[PDB]
Amino acid sequence: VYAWNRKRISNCVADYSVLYNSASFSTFKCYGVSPTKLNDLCFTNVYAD
Amino acid sequence: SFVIRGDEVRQIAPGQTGKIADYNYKLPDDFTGCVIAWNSNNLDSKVG
Repeated sequence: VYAWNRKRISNCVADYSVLYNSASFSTFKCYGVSPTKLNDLCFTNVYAD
Repeated sequence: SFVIRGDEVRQIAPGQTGKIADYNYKLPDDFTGCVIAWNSNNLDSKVG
């Protein structure tokens, strides 16, 4: 928990529909951006803890 | 009236996104009403 990993991801393409169609996730609340309008955007850097 | 999974009770609300909320039952943002739900595992569940 305290030693949380941080993976910097760059130069890739992600569809994010894998996060939708998978029902194993019991917690999925996105805060600053709508996750459905994600594949039509592009961002500088993305970090995955 | 319908019977859904306990994980899908989440989705019956305005502005919600999910499988049931998008493909089975969608509720408008300007909803003027109410929703009531209760567990029925003793009734709608066969032994198999």
